[PDB]
Amino acid sequence: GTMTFQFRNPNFGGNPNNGAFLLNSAQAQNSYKDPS
Amino acid sequence: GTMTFQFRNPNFGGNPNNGAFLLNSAQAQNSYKDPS
Amino acid sequence: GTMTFQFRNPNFGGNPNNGAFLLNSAQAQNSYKDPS
Amino acid sequence: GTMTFQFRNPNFGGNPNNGAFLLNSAQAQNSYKDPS
Amino acid sequence: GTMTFQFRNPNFGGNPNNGAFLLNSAQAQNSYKDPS
Amino acid sequence: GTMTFQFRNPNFGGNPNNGAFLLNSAQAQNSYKDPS
Amino acid sequence: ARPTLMPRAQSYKDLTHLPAPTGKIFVSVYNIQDETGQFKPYPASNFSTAVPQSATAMLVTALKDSRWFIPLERQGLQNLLNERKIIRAAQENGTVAINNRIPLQSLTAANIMVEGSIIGYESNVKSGGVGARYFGIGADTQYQLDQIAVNLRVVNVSTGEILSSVNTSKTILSYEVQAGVFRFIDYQRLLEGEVGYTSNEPVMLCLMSAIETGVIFLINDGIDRGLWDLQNKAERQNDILVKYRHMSVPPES
Amino acid sequence: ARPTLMPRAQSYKDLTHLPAPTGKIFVSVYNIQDETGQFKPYPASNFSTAVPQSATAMLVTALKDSRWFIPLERQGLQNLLNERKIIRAAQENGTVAINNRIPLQSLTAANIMVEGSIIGYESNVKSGGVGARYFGIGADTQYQLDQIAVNLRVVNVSTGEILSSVNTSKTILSYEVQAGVFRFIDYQRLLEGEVGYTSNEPVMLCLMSAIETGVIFLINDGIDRGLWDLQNKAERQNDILVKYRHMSVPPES
Amino acid sequence: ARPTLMPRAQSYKDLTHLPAPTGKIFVSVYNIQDETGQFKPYPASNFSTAVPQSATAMLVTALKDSRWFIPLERQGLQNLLNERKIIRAAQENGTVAINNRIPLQSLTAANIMVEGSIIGYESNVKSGGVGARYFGIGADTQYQLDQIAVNLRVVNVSTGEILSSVNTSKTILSYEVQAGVFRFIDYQRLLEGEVGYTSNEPVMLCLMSAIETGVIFLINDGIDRGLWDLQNKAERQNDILVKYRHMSVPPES
Amino acid sequence: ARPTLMPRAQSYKDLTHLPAPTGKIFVSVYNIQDETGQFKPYPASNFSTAVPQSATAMLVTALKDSRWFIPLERQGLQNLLNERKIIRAAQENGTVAINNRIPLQSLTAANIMVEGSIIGYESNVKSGGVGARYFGIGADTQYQLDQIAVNLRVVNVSTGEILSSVNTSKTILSYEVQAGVFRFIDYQRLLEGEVGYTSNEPVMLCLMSAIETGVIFLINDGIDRGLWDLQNKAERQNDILVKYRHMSVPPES
Amino acid sequence: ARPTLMPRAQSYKDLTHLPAPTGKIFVSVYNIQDETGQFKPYPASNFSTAVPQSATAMLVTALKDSRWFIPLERQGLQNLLNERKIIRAAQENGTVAINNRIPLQSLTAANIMVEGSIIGYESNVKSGGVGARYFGIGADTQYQLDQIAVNLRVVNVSTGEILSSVNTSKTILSYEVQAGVFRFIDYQRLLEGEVGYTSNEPVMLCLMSAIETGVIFLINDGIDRGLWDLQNKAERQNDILVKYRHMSVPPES
Amino acid sequence: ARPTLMPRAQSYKDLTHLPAPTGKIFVSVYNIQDETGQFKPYPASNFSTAVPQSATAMLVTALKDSRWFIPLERQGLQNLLNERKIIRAAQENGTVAINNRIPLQSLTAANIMVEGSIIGYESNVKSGGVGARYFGIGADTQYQLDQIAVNLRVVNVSTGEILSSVNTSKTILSYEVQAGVFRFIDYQRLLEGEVGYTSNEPVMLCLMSAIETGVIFLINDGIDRGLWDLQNKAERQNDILVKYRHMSVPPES
Amino acid sequence: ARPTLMPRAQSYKDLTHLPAPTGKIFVSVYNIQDETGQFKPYPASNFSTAVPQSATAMLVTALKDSRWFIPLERQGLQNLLNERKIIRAAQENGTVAINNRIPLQSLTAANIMVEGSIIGYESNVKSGGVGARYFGIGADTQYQLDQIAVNLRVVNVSTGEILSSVNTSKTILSYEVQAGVFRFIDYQRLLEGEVGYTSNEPVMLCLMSAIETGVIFLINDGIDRGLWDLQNKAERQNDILVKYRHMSVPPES
Amino acid sequence: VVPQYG
Repeated sequence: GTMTFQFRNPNFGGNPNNGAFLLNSAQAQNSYKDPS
Repeated sequence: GTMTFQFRNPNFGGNPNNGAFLLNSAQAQNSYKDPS
Repeated sequence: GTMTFQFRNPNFGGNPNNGAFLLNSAQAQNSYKDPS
Repeated sequence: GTMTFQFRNPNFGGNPNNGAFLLNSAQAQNSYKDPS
Repeated sequence: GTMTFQFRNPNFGGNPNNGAFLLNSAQAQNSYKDPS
Repeated sequence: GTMTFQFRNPNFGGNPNNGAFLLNSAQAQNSYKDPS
Repeated sequence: ARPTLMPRAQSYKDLTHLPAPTGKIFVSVYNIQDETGQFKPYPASNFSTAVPQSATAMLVTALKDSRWFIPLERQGLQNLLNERKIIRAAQENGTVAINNRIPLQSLTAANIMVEGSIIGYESNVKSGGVGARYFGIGADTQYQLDQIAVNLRVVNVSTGEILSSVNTSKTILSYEVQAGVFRFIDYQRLLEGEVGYTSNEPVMLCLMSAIETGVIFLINDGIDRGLWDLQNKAERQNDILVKYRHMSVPPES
Repeated sequence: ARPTLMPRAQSYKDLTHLPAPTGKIFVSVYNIQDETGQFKPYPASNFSTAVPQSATAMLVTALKDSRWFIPLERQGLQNLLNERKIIRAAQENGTVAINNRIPLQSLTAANIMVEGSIIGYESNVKSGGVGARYFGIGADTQYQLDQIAVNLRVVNVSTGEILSSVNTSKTILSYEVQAGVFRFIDYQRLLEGEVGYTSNEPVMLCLMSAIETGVIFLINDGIDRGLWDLQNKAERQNDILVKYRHMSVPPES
Repeated sequence: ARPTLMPRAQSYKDLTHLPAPTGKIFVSVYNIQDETGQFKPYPASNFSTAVPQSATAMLVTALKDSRWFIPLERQGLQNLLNERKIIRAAQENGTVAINNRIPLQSLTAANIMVEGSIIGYESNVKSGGVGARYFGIGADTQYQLDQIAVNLRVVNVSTGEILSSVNTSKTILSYEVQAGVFRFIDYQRLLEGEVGYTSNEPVMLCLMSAIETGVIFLINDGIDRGLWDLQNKAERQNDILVKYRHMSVPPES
Repeated sequence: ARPTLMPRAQSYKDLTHLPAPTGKIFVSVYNIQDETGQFKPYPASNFSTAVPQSATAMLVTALKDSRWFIPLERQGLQNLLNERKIIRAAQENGTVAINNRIPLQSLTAANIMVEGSIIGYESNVKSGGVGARYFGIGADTQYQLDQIAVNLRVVNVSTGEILSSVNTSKTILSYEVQAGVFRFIDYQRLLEGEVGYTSNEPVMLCLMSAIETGVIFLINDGIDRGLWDLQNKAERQNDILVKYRHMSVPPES
Repeated sequence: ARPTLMPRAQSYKDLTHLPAPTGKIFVSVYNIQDETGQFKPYPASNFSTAVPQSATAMLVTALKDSRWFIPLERQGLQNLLNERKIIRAAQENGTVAINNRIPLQSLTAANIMVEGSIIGYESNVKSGGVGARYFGIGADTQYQLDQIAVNLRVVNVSTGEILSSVNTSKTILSYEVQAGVFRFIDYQRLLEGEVGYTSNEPVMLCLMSAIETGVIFLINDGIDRGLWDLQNKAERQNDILVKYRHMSVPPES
Repeated sequence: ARPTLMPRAQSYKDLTHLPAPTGKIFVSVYNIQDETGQFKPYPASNFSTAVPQSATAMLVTALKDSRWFIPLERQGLQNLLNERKIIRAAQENGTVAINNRIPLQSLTAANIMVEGSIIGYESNVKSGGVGARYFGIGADTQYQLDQIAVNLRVVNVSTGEILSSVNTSKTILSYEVQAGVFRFIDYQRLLEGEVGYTSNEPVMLCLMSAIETGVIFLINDGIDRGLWDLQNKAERQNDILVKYRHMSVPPES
Repeated sequence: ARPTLMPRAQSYKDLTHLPAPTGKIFVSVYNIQDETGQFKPYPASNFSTAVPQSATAMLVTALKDSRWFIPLERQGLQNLLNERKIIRAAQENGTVAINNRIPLQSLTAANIMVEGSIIGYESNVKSGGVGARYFGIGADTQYQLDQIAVNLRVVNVSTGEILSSVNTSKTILSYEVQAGVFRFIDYQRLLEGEVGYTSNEPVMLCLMSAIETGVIFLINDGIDRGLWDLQNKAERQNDILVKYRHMSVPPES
Repeated sequence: VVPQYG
């Protein structure tokens, strides 16, 4: 049919429901410890 | 089609669902400790 | 009827509701401990 | 009426709302302890 | 009017919203302790 | 107008949203301690 | 897949082997309306009818295979009269082609005309289902059955009386069988599977078999009331006829 | 992509190599209505029909490639009569152009006229699917099949009787194959992939192959009942004809 | 942007360089209806058709550029007859202006009239997509292809028979390419980016190229069956003609 | 704001400075229909068309400013004939006012009549967007482009043939630029800002510039095929004409 | 509030002080249709048009205040002819009242008739907004501007040609200013406030000022092309006329 | 509550005390259409108009109370002609009752006929609101104002010209005042209250006062242009007239 | 419950005891249209009107009980003329039954005819509510009032002028009273109760009382302007008349 | 055939 472009990120114009999945999948991936 | 401008922030006129993602992405980014 | 292809993942173009089930089913499956 | 086949699992093409019930009913059922 | 049969359980074909009430009402009812 | 009978309980055919209120109002009411 | 003939029920094999008459009866079928008034529910469109609007072309086929009737096309009568006007206006001039040089005869008209309707459609007459799950693994079934009813009546075209009228019914069965697995096999692994299958009887096909049944009730009743004769009185006791004569007492509820 | 001819099924290669008759039959196809009454469900529009409204122009093509019929345009008859009125009103005056100076002959009219309908459309007759997932990695399939049915009947234009009538069917198959990965590879990294593919058989194309099958059932039946002759009696045993003569017994359910 | 000519496919460059005939053929195109019956799904309006209603004005253009036909306007015939009535009523009086003092000749009328329809439109015949994400960074593609089909048939206006009829098809390709980044770069900072792009083939443009293909199938078939002659028999083996003569065998599925 | 003239594209400045003919051509424009069939999607109303229904009054303006044509009002012909009936019925009596005492001449009628349609409208042909955010601060862009196409053909009113026909296209560009800040500046304070801007090209204005382009393609083609003459043969090589003569080869895709 | 006159823009004060002609021109305005085709989006009703359907009664007012035209009512012509039939049927008898004893004269008919349409309406041509919040306290603005366009053309009723045609445009500005406070003042107290204000320009009022501009473009063009004369040649250089003569070059984009 | 007269604005008390003319003017009001095209938004029905369809019966009342006009019923003219046909057909026979024995006179017909429309309705021209809350206790206001506009023009029925035309406007004010308390008074007790009030001006009543204003602008303009005379020249300086003569300059924006 | 007479307001007890005239007035009531244009909002159906369509049969009842008028049925005039045609066609023959042997007299026709409309309906003119809750226990009220308005005008059937016209109004009051308890009585027990009550005034009943008020304003005005006489001049000072004569000054807002 | 005039 018709393909419309949409941002998958609620920071840009996007569906606000997958913001909670986006931040949880990034904080389950970071290995950076606190520099001290 | 037609591009309508909308604020992405529920502080202004915007979709109220991404407020919880907006504050969680900012509090996961601040490095400011308590001044004492 | 008509079969439309859709991604089952909200990282791609997909329904954002099953993101919370996708990350919970993966973190209940990983056996990788912290390397130290 | 008309019976349409649908997967009851959001891993496949299904309603994403019962993913949280599916994982909670399985983690309330497992008896497997950590091998060590 | 017309009575349609529907399963009240999201394990079968049913409304996925009452899965969380179904598991919470069963885990508030079990008396079985851990065998050891 | 027209009065239709509906069960107020999601155990029977009813709206699944008030299941969480039904169990919380019953567990805030029970006085039964553990027999030992 | 590849196309084939439309599949038939037991009624078409029952209708084809009817005993032979002395002669065939010319019959006109004008219109069989969808008098159910029922449309399809959600998630179908609001405009789609529950019963197909083609019950006229189903009866004319069923009368034709019966080896008792010679149907005459009256549904496309407005197109048939327009083709003969193209001939007849050219017949007066010398501008006829090599075909149609001979003068055409008039329209053959019938002695009877069977007409009728689809008298109501009722969805979800009975429903049910059995589901059961032990630890992680289980299965469930469902079923819904609908109901259709077709009226057919034979009109004498000379006087206008109604000679015989019958109502035949049919139950459209739909079911669904499903089984699923969601279980924790050995620590921090998740086995999971699901196998399902549904089946809807086509209401296009149950309407065809409800009309084919109603023709045998019309033909067998005519032998009883003396409307028309069989080719032999000894074949009154035909084993297809006595099947549809001991069904003339209706079921009770 | 680039355009090409409309793709054909096995029935068109089956229809083209029919044995030769002695002569062709003039035939008029006026209108084949969408008598299914079925519209498309959600998420399609409420107004879009499930079967295309172009079954008239599909039969006239299928009769033309059969090398048995010479169709005459009666669907655009109102436009064809308007073009001849522009000629004939100019023919009386001396204001004819260099073309059309010769007097036109009358309209060629037919000996038969085949008409019919699409007798019902049923969606989701059968459905199913098998899915299975081990730890992180799995796949699933689905299928849905719809059903269509087309009536065609040959009318003698002289008398008005119906010479032969057949019902052909076709199953529209739609399926979907998908596989996905969501797994934690080595600590705090997330590997993830998804590959899927669907396929819907076009109901525009299954309607064309259900009509092309129904013409061979009409042509082969005419050789049986003596409606028209082949060019040789020895080609009665043609291997295309005996394929569609041993299909004359319908399937059972 | 600035306007320009409508862009063309390979078929228009294929149609323009056809070999020359001996003379052109007058042709009337009355109406090409949208016989698909298909409307656009959600999120489009419920009333918007899937295929544009302008297939009549697309064929008349395609016949005109072919250097084989001289089309005559019959779509605006009701407006063309009204303009000539304004002349002819003034011609009887002496109140004619300086223009139109000379008596007008009658309407030029045609020897053939091509008509046809858009025989069905099917959306989402094939769909698919491949997505993959490693730690934070990944990409995905998708595609959907629709299908359109156009019937065209040439009618002899003298007799009324149909000389030739062809069905051409075209696949409307739509795809989408997207890539996104969501990753924690060095402690308590969040790098994030997203780049995407889609592309829909215009069904307005695929309908024009499916009609332009169908004219070359009509012209090349007329040279085969002797409907009309080329200017030279040596240009029977033209390299544009043999491209569309070895496509006359249809694809199989 | 205050009203002004309708803004024009480069095509109107291109159309106005066309070289002078020997004489002007009377032309009638009856109706240009919205043959796109496309309506606006959500969140607009279900009834609002995507293309405005005023393409008739846009061409008559574009023909008038071209200094080549004298258009005659045929869209309000039913109102123009009613005003002359009020004069002519009063002219027989002595009850004429001080105006209209002189007898009116008949309606001026044209030698050509250009007509056509809007051949399809396609939304979201191309779409895309680039977004990027570092810590708290970022920006994103988007764009969507639609497409419109207009047919125009010149009909000789004497015979009825179509002299020339062209198809012009135009791309309606819509974009959006946005930037936002959401960041924790020094402890327990929240700085936050957002600045955005969109822009939609008006399809009312792109339709006007697609028609103004199509008139120059009609006028320049008439000088090529000898339909009408310029005032000087030396101005065949005009720099506006050679711009629209080297665009006669269409773009490829 | 209390009612008053309809408020006017600068164009009505510009239109009223036009220089005097030698005589006024009788003019009929039959119908100005809403040829935009655009309806209002959500949350308005699906049936409400974006532009009001009263552009006919707006032009007749604007022509009347111009001190150049004497309009004649043709919109209520069917009611005006019915009132004169009540007089004229009573005039034959002696049953006339004390009024209307004198014989009425015929209808005054016009020399020109201006007609036209609203050529498209485009919503959200430009949009934007700036928002900013420090700790607890901030504000934001927005704006959206729509666009309207009106065609008007003057038709000579004697011949039928179109003397002059203009297109005027107008931008409908809508904005919104808001400010809000949500802050914790001294421990466990919550100060909170919000002040906002919006403003929509009425499209009823911008349509009236786009028509009033188009009349001055019609009147000033008639003095240029010699359609009608001013009362003095020295007032050709009027400061209202040279304002609308140096706007005759259109804006570019 | 108990019913009463319809409440009136200041304009009706302004209209009633107009100075006396020499004689009254017969006037016919046929139809005043709702030319706004605007319907009510959500949550009202999609079919309910924003302006009531009874502007015809509002003007005839307003002309009647003005002590200047004698209106004649032309809206129920089809019912009035049917009642006189019942009399007149009985008058020929001797079957008249005791009433209507005398012969009826013909219909009184008018010298002028005022007609017009409601020229557009615009909702939410201005909106705003101020809210503020300290600890637990606060309040807020809102307002929205709509706008309506009514055209009225007086037509001379003898010739057909339009003598005078005015546009009157009116702003429909709607507001809302609310205050609420939600506060913890002394430990583990919750005091809570809420008091609110809204008010919508009825658009039924603002339409009546916009028409009553437009009649005084019509009557006062007739004294200026000499259409009709007052009973005394000394009452030209009436204090009601000079109120509506110093409003003849329109407001600016 | 059991049925009874329709309940009446104070206006019907006010209307019944009017002083006696000298004679009654024949009156025809043809049609009173629902000129409000307002439909019911959500959750009612989109098609249900806000005001009932039976205002015609309400006035004829109200005129009948007034002891001043003798109404003649013109709403069922098409059925009344059909019954007399059945008599009159049988009267010519000798086939009359025992009833209707005598020749019928002609239709009684009226001297006046009152007609009018429902001039607008406005919902939610005023709204409000007061709620308050202390610890666990509280209550709240609400109210909404709508407004209706009815026009009635008396037409002289001889000439056609309008003798008198009045507008009556009525406010439809709807309210709601509710109280609820949700409180923890002694440890781990939950007392809870709720008692509520609403009341909507029927707009069917407020329309009847707004028409009954408008008849007394019509009757009392006729005694003032000398349209008809009372039976005694001493009963000019009747206490029902002076109640509706001191209401002739309208309320102000 | 169909006639060609050119």
